[PDB]
This record gives sequence, C-alpha cells and structure tokens, in this order.
Amino acid sequence: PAYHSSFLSLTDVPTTGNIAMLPLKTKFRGPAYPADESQMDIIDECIGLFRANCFFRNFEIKGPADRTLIYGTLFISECLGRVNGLNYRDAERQLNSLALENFSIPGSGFPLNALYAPPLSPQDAEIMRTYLTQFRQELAYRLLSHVYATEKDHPSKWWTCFSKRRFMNKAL
Amino acid sequence: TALVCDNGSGLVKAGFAGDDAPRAVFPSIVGRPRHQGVMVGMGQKDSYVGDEAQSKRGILTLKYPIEHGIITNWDDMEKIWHHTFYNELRVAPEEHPTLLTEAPLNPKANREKMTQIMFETFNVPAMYVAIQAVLSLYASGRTTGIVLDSGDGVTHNVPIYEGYALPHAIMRLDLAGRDLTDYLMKILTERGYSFVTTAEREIVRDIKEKLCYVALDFENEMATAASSSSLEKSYELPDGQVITIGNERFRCPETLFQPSFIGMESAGIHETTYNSIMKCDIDIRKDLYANNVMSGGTTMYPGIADRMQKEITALAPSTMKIKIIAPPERKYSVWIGGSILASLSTFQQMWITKQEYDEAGPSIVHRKCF
Amino acid sequence: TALVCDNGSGLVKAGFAGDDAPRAVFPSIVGRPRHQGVMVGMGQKDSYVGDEAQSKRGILTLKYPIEHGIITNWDDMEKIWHHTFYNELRVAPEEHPTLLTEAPLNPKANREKMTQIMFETFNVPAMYVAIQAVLSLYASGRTTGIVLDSGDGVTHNVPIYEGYALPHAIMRLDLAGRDLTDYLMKILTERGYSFVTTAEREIVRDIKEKLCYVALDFENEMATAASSSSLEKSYELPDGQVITIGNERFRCPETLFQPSFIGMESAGIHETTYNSIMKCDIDIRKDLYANNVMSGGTTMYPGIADRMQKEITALAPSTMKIKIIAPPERKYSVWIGGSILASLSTFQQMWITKQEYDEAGPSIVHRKCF
Amino acid sequence: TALVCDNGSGLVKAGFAGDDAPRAVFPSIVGRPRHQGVMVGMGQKDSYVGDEAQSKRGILTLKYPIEHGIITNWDDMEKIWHHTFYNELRVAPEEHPTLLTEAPLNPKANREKMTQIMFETFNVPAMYVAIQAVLSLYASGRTTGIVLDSGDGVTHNVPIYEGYALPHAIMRLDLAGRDLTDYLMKILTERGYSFVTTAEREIVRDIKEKLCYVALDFENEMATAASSSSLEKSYELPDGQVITIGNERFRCPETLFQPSFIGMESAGIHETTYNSIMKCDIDIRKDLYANNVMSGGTTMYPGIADRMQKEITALAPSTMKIKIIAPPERKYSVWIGGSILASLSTFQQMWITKQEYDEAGPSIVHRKCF
Ligand SMILES: Nc1ncnc2c1ncn2[C@@H]1O[C@H](COP(=O)(O)OP(=O)(O)O)[C@@H](O)[C@H]1O
Ligand SMILES: Nc1ncnc2c1ncn2[C@@H]1O[C@H](COP(=O)(O)OP(=O)(O)O)[C@@H](O)[C@H]1O
Ligand SMILES: Nc1ncnc2c1ncn2[C@@H]1O[C@H](COP(=O)(O)OP(=O)(O)O)[C@@H](O)[C@H]1O
Ligand code: BEF
Ligand code: BEF
Ligand code: BEF
Ligand SMILES: [Mg+2]
Ligand SMILES: [Mg+2]
Ligand SMILES: [Mg+2]
Repeated sequence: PAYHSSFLSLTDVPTTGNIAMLPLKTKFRGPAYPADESQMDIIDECIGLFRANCFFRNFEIKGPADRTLIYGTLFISECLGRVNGLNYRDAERQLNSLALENFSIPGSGFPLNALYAPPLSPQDAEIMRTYLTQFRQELAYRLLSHVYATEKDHPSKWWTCFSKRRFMNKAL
Repeated sequence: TALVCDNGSGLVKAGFAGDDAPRAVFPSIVGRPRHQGVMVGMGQKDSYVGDEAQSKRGILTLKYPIEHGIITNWDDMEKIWHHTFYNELRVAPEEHPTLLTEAPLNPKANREKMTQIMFETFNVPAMYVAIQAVLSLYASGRTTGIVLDSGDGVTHNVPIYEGYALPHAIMRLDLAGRDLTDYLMKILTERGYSFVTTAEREIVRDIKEKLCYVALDFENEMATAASSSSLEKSYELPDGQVITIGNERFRCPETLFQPSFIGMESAGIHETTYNSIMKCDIDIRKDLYANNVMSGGTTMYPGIADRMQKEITALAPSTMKIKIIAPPERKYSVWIGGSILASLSTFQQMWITKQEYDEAGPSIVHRKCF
Repeated sequence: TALVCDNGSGLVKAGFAGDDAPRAVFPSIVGRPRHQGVMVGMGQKDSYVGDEAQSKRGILTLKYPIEHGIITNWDDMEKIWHHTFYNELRVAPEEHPTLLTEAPLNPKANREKMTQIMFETFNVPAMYVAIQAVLSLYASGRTTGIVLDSGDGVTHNVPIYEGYALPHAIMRLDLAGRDLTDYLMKILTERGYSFVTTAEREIVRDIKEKLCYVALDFENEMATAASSSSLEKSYELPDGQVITIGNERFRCPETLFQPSFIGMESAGIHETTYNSIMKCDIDIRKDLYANNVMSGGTTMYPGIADRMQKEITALAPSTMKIKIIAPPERKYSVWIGGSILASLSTFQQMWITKQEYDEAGPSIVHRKCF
Repeated sequence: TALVCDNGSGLVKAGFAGDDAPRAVFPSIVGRPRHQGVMVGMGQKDSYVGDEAQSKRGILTLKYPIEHGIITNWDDMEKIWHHTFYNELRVAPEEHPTLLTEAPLNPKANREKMTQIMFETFNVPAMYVAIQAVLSLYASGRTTGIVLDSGDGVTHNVPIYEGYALPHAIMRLDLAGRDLTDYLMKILTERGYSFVTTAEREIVRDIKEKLCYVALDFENEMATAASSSSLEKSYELPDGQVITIGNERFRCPETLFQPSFIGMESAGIHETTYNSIMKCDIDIRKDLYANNVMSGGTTMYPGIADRMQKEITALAPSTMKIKIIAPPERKYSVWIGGSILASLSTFQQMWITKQEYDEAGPSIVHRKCF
C-alpha cells in the first residue's frame, strides 16, 4: 500500500474541477486559503511522501485531496528533472520559471485526463489555473529548501536521484 | 502595481503596467524665465516643466534634459521624474516598482545614475531598465524581427530572432526628430522665414508634426515642386502671421535617408537597416526582411513605410519578399511594450529590488538587467 | 515489435522492425544557443535536437555528438536517443527491444557505453548491436557480397561469403560525407563565397546533396568544365542570393576516389574495395566481384555506380564480370536491413536481455554481439 | 631589380628586393571629399591617397579598397598601385618585376584580376603572387613552423614543414585589426565617448595601437580593473580634449581569443593554432609546437606572445616545450620575406613573364603560383 493524503479525511474543503483547494502556507499570490504556520499543509505532506510514493506502482485515489497530492507528486518529479547541477541561486529562478510557464490543466495535453474532472465552467478554469500556479510555485520553493538543505551550491544526491523515478510511470 | 516610464528624449510617456496606453504624455522639457519678471507675486516660480513650460514658451528658455538618449542635466532630469510621480501620475514612487527605457550603445554611467536616483531619492521598491528597441517587439506581439526605432534624439536598429537579440548587429544613429527640427529651422531661411529662439524651436516642431511628409521618389518630388504650386501648404504662427511651404515639406524628412544634408557621413535609415540585417547570421535574414518593425514618433511621416519598402527592395535580392510593419500606435509602441513586459508573470522575479541594491550599489544594474 | 535505431553520425534513422522504411529520419545534431536571450518567456529551451535544431540554426552552435562513427559526447548523445524515442517515435523505450548498429573497427568502450545507456538510462528490455555493413547485405537480398557502406562520418567494406564474414579483410576508412562537406567549404572559398559557421556548414551540405555528381572520367570532365557553360548551375540561399558553381560540383565527390585532395594518404573507395576482395581467399573472389553492394547516403551521387564499376573493372582481371549493386533506397539500406534482421525468428534468441545485462555487466556485448 | 609589394588590407608595404625594410609604408586608403569646396585655389584635388588622405581626413570619407584581404573596389585599387609606383617609389614599372602577396583561401578571381592589372596596365616585365604566410617563414630564417599571421583584414595559420606546406591544415579566420578597431568603437561608447565617421575610425585605430594590450589572464584583469588603479590610462584626441580608458584597453584585443565578443562562432587564435597543429601529421606536431611564428601588426599588442604561450600550453600535451617566436620586426616580416624570396638565385624561374601571359591569358597565375 502506497501513502495517501491525510486531507482525504477533511470535508467541506473548496474544490475546482475535482482538485481540492487545500489550505496552504505561502508568500505567492493566488486563491489558496492561509494554513496554520505551525501545521503540515498539503505541500509539507506532498514533499514528505514523494520519496516513498514514487516507488509504488498501484495507487487507488480516495477523493479530491489525493487528486491534489498526485499533481504535487508529479510536479516534484519535474522539479528534480530540472534541478541537476544548479547552484541554489539559479535553481530558485529556474524552478520558479518552470512553475510559472504555460501548462495544461485537467480537461485540456494533460496526462491523467481520464481521472481528473474538467473545469465546471469557463470561470472554473481560471480559479483552477490561479490555484495550480500558486501551488506549484510554493511546491518548487519548498522542495528547494530540502534538496539544498546541507550545502547551497550542489543539489543533495539523496534528493536528485529520484529525477529518473516517475510516479506510477506517469509524468506532466 | 508597477509603473512604466518611457523617459524619452522629446516626450515623457508614463502609465501603469497593464494599461493599454500611457496615462501621461508630455514634453521632456525644463525651463527658466528669460526676462526681468518685475511684477512679482502673481504665482511665478523659479522654473517650469512639461506642459506648463510648453504653455509659457515665449517667456522661457527651454532645456531638454536628455541629449541623444543621454541625460545631459541631472537636476532637470530628477525634476521631470519628480513631476511624473507628484503631478502627472500623483502616486508614491516608494509604493510602485518602476520600469525604465534606454537606447542601446549608451554610457554605463547613465544607467548607474538613473539607478542611483531611483533607490537613493525616489526610494523605489524595485526597478528595471530595458533596451527600448526590444519593447517594440512586445507591443507588436512577435518573437522575431528587426526593429527600426526613431525617437526625438536617437534612431536605432535591433535584430531579434526567435527571442534572442543579436548584439553585434545592433546599431544606432544620432539623428532623429530633434535634428530634423534643427534642419527645418535652417531651411525655412531659404524662403526668408526666420526662427532662432528656444520657443520658436517648438513652433518649427509643431510645423514638422503636420506639414512634413516622405517622398516616395525624391528627384520626382523635387522636379514637380520646382515646376508646380500644387504640393505647397500653408500654416499660421501664434503671433498671427502666416507661412507657405513647398519642396522644404519633404526635403526635411529626406535627411533620414540622406544624412549628408546635415553634414553627417553615416548612411540613411534604409541602408543602415539593410546593413543591420546583413550583419546577422545568413539563415535569419529571410525572417528579418519579413518583419521590419517601425517604432518611435519620428517613424510617423506620411509615406515613410512606402519609401522604406521601396528602398530596401532595391538593396535586398528580388527573389524574396520584404515588408515594413508600421502600426497606427507607432508613437507609443515602446511604452505599450513596457506595459506588456511589466505585466508578465515570469518577469516578476527580474525586478532589481532595493534589498539587492544595498550590498552592490548602482553596479548591479549591468548584470541583473541586460 | 522491436525498435531499429541506426544512430548514424549524420542522420538518426529510426523506426520499427518489419516496417517498410525508417519513420524518424533527422540530423544527428544537438544545437545550443549562442546569443543574448533577451525576451522573457517566449518558449525558450536550453538546447534543441534534430529537425528542431536544423530549423532554428541561425542562432545555434550546431554540434554532432558523434564523429567518424564514434560517440564523442555522451551527454548530448543521450539527448538524441531521448528525442528519438519520446519525441520522434513517441514510444516508451522500456517496452521495446532496440536493435542498434555500429561501424566495424570501433573502440570497445563505444559499444559498452552504448549498451550501458540503453539498459541504465532508457531502461530497454533487450538490445543488440549489429555491424552496419552486415545489415546492408540483408537489405540487398543476399548472403554473399562486399558491402561498401559510406555515411556522414565513416566508409567501410565487409566481405561476406555464404554468410561467413572474413574479418581479416574488413577495411575501414575515416572519410565520408562530412569530409566532402568540409572540402566543399574549402573549394567554394575559391570561387567567391565564404561559409564558416556550424550553421553555414548545413547550407553547403544542402548544396552537396543536390548540385554534386561523380564524373565518369575526372581529368576530361575538368577540361570540359574549364571550356563550356553546360556543367555550371546555381542554388538560392536562405538570404535569397544566388550561388553559381561549376567544376566544384564533381571535384567534391572525387575526394572519395582521390583522398589525396583532403591531405589523406589512402586508397580511394574503388581501390579500398579491391584491397578487401584481394585479402579474401581465392575461391570466393568471383562471387564478391559480382556482388559489390553500395550503401549509405554518401553513395547517392549521380553516376557513382557507373564510376565505381569503371574503376573496379580496371583493377580487377579483365577475365571476369564486375557488378555494383546500387538500389534507389540505398539511402536507408542499413536501417532496412536491421528491420529485416530484428524480425527473423532466430534473432529473438540473440538479444542481450535486461536480466542478463544486470547479472553480467556491460562487457556482455563483447561476448554476444560478435 | 625586383619590386616587392605587400597588398595589406590596412597598410601597403612596398620596396625593392634586398632592401632591409619597406621604402613605403602607408595606409591602404583612397579618400574623397564630401563638402561644397567653395574655395577656388585651395590646392584641392578630385581624390586623395595614402598619407595625403590620412592627413587631409577631416574633409574626406575614407574608403579601404580591400575587405578581409579581398579587393572589393578595383577602380580605386589600381589608383593605389599607381600612387605606389609613380609617387611613393618613383619608378617605371616596365623596368622592374613585382612580387605581390595574397592571403590563402582567397577568391581566385582576385588573383586573376590582380595579374591582369599588372600586365595590361602597368606592363610589368614579370610577376608572382606568394602566399602571405610563406614569406613570413623566410623572414624568420626558418623552414619548419606554423605561421600565425594577422593583419588589418585577415588572420591565418599555415603549418609548413621542411618547405612543404600542408594545404589541408591551412586555417583562415576573417577577424583582424579592423574588427578589433570596430569593436573598440563599439565599447568606447560605454564611457560615453562616440566615434562614427570614417575619419573617427582612424582616431580609434590610433588609440588601439598604443593604449590596448593583451591580458595574460582576462577574468583576473577584469577583477583587477574593477577597482580604479594603474589599469586606466589617458589619451589626447586631435580635438585637444583628453579621454580615459580602463578595461576597454584589454577587452579590445581579447576578441582575438574570444571571437564571440564580435558574435563570431569561431575559435580564437589559440584554438585556431592548436586545431591547425592537430590536423597535421603526427610526427611533425612536435616541431610545429617548437616553431610557432607570429607576424602582422595585430600580433604586436604587449603580452600577446606571452599569453599565446600560456594558452597553447593549456591545449597541447604537457610533456614538451612550446615556443612561440615573436620577432621584434614582425610589423613587416611578410614584406621582409618577399625581399628575401625575390632575391634568391633559385627564384628567377618562378616569375610569370609578360611573354607567357601573352600566350596563356591570366589563368597562368594559378598554374605558376599554387
Ligand atoms: N506624426 C508625426 N510625424 C512625424 N513626426 C512626429 C509626429 N508626431 C510626433 N513627431 C516627432 O516624434 C518625436 C518624438 O518621438 P518619441 O518616440 O516620443 O521620441 P522619444 O521617445 O525619444 O522622446 C518628436 O521629435 C516629434 O517631433
Ligand atoms: N543525394 C545525396 N547526394 C550526396 N550526398 C548525400 C545525398 N543524400 C545524402 N547524402 C549525404 O549522406 C550523409 C548521410 O548519410 P547516412 O547514410 O545517413 O550517414 P550516416 O549513417 O553516417 O548518418 C550526409 O553527408 C548527406 O549529406
Ligand atoms: N603596435 C601595434 N599594436 C597593435 N596593433 C597594431 C600595432 N601597430 C599596428 N597595428 C594594427 O595592425 C593592423 C596593420 O597590420 P598589417 O600587418 O600592416 O596589416 P596588413 O598587412 O594586412 O595591411 C592595423 O589594424 C593596425 O592598427
Ligand atoms: F529618447 Be528618444 F527615443 F529619442
Ligand atoms: F555514421 Be555514418 F554511418 F557515417
Ligand atoms: F591584409 Be592584412 F594581412 F590583414
Ligand atoms: Mg524615444
Ligand atoms: Mg551510416
Ligand atoms: Mg597583411
């Protein structure tokens, strides 16, 4: 059994397509509601689980918090695909550029388009894009504090070697 | 919200990021009164700027603070920046990160003091300086092409291909609207009309703005104007007297195509555009001839696109197709491009912040900007 | 199905075994940008591969990761294999065996690193590394002959009788289409035209591919081009201008028959073929002489089969018939032959398998692929 | 007695054979007036040449009739040769055979038009066209070496051993003293000085010759110049105003080692040397590394021979001496070489005679000279 999100037990959380707009700790501009600064929000969960969840090859999705965790678990693999050989001062800028560049949302090019509900309206697509850009900017910034933990000029190999690993053999 | 200030040689243009045109446009001018001023206390002041200076021009000495895209007087320039923030936009600059424009091939000290004044005196949160040519590609909505930008003080070319500029193929020419205004103010003397004062400079500019046009064939327009009155036009001066103008009405803008008229050696805007294409790599030239992006207020004479397309077609090999791209919004396309750039979500990590000016001084600008 | 991936030094040729002809043919090039990347966003990439590089080349330093059939630059060769599988064939390589190829008399380490990258990076389920001039003989419908393969980087002969190769009689020559391209730049320089950059090297390759041909009698062709208009013709560059050429059209291919032109001491391709036949045992030589097989893109010059038959018939004893076999699809015959081989039912016993690589290490290719 | 005349892209260098130094050393320039010329009896003439053009330059546009060692303007080139013989040397050309010079890898129409002008118009008794580098080896008193020659218009390597040149290992690079002058006109802008007329190109060339020098270690010299110090030096213009330059002194000639400063996708002079040596046959490389010979005015920057010794030592294998000979007379050593070659008692069989040109036409120049 792979590790599912803690937030699938949460209820009446806001939703877009069928992503969960889970509480977030961040500085980036966007629609995600502030988390408690003392608590693990979905990005501390997604970074904590990623290195275990990308070895499994069979993952049942319980609800919209797992659909969110999967998008995070896939975007960590894109970031570790980018980061090889960078200085932290370059990696911040390269992975923010990766986070902000134009991407396909579910319902548009998207790999898991079989499992994610398309946006409910022309307006739901914008609240989805402005969430997923805020999410993946924070996810990149948070990840970099782990991969450049002990030394600031060389990505720690214990994080970089998952760049070949690929959650359930899917990628963005 | 960011400010975009296209701080030009002849006109300031300013507005917020994401506005579709400048909220302010005014003469890039500062002036001091030229007379005894004996009737004191009716609201006189030590110096005048922008539209106020332009409105009182007859009693003023008028100084442009920029010469050929270089700041030639810093006190006058920071008076204009002060006037943009506290009279024309009416915003705290210390709450608005600011995008600034410069010509390519410029003194490094200009960009440094322009940076220093923003962090030391206007206390701005963050700031950026863009080479004003590449803003014309943002306004034109294209990744590729050769700009020709002709301002008040400078005319310059920049080839770009698929997002990369060719900085060896860039070139500039210190001839634009100012030097054409000087030349018109000279050649009207051939008809016996006379203009000499820093006020009368603006009257001749205001004539050049509406009478003047570009000949499609200069020897034909010369021969026809030398044998008919039908090309002549007339205009009235503020003092009440009237003038009538003939071949002078196109012999002025012809200086862009023949700089030897003002005693310059370097070649006209068609030849320099073609040489800037020929200085690029062999493969990109096909796309550059298809994307000659005109820009800046001196590129707005009637007929200039038709003349430019005729001239470059005589230089380039005829077995390919050459086009001039010249939108109605030409005059503002630098500022419009800066408004687009300042709106990009990927650009927001490129603003140079005071929190990296402090440990680096003005010198950061050359490595962080361009 | 199994992939057949003939990663030649000038073109990758890739597709599926039992398919008619290669479905992914593109330059064996990685391009990297060489200019000021000024426009933020814009879809920019740190490097470009294959036809994506070839079409952008006016701003790129194009470099082939492979030289004389030897991989020189593995960090870019992985980039070409990744482009081949995921962008050009759009497969997952972990699902299909790959038949690769290499030229004979290569380094041992070339063959090792090429198996290691297929199993450890591309995670391939099984693979094999055929000799290119064996594959070209399947594509001829034969089991005896002497394949002259010549590509972009290497020319080689492999004599075969009754399906036995005679490995003592294999000839390699490190001269092919890239040396003829570099020589065409050295002689085009003499008429008036300079080509210098890695991008301009592709313009002259695109001249070589359609203006050049092999003279049947070079010393009389040379006198005919020096006395008539008929041998001269012209080509139109990306910059629209025209290039006219004459004796350069056949002096370029002639380097194959006279390697002294590019400073090499060697036999030409005709005498290299005869020196391979004359190394073989005396009873097989008749069946090699009647089955010379041309292959690879450097054998596509108009008139090369007529010239090759002339020069070999002068070296060979006049008592016996010479045939040069030169199909119109000889442009791809090494891929065509790998697509036969990878579909023969005994071949499915010959692959290096993933499990067998994991247990044996990368030296397994030396004790399974020859 | 024989004449020797080096057709240098920047200076004509001419004299008799056996003289110790050139009699005439003057700019390869034709000048024409660009002003109204109202003053009757000013001593004015329709066109100017050499030092008369250089001294009168304020009223002139200056035209170099050679670009990159290729004559681009024949009608003005025969004006320079006429000035050379009749005004500068004061000789009848019908009394003296002429040794002329040409850089390698050069449009052979140049060589034909040149010999045609000598025989048809100057009626010279006999003449020859030496390779520009092979003369440089004679002046060194040497017979094995790699000649790195770099003038005003061209830079080239000729590797030569026991008097046999390796024509396949000859390498030419169209980057020289003008490209450094024009890059200096570009980067002098960063201080806010400006130079744009052809007369001002000569003022920047006169700066380049005495202010610029080659950094031994470019990044460390940049980091040393980043603090104001003994790096910066004054120069006084013909205008009587002073200018000061800092790291512009060594960014100037660093372009020889980094052609990407002028946007060229080519190796610097160090890798162009090492690539020429590594194209040579394996036994001669030791003797080429031991006998590298510099020539031409662009090899005269302070520190260039020292920095070349440092760069070739970093490319070549470490066991062996590397010795770049930099003669103090290397300003003229091509002409010194011509003064030796035309004087040797074995050479008189090699002149093209007027009597065999009158049979063969101009194409004899190839069959005799290379
Ligand atoms: N319609 C026009 N036709 C020709 N010249 C014009 C026209 N409108 C304005 N000008 C000229 O435009 C110039 C200003 O162009 P601009 O791009 O704003 O220059 P800058 O940015 O450098 O201040 C002035 O010299 C003015 O005389
Ligand atoms: N029509 C042609 N005429 C001459 N040369 C050709 C022709 N077609 C292809 N070539 C040359 O063949 C070479 C590529 O051949 P190829 O067999 O694919 O080589 P490789 O296997 O080493 O990649 C290139 O040098 C190319 O220019
Ligand atoms: N002392 C010097 N230091 C550096 N460059 C020099 C020096 N003297 C002359 N040059 C430059 O070398 C070039 C002239 O070299 P020369 O050998 O005469 O070239 P060419 O033979 O092709 O005419 C000019 O660009 C000139 O400014
Ligand atoms: F400053 Be403007 F562009 F001349
Ligand atoms: F690599 Be190709 F076969 F020359
Ligand atoms: F013509 Be010089 F040798 F550059
Ligand atoms: Mg402007
Ligand atoms: Mg091949
Ligand atoms: Mg010279």
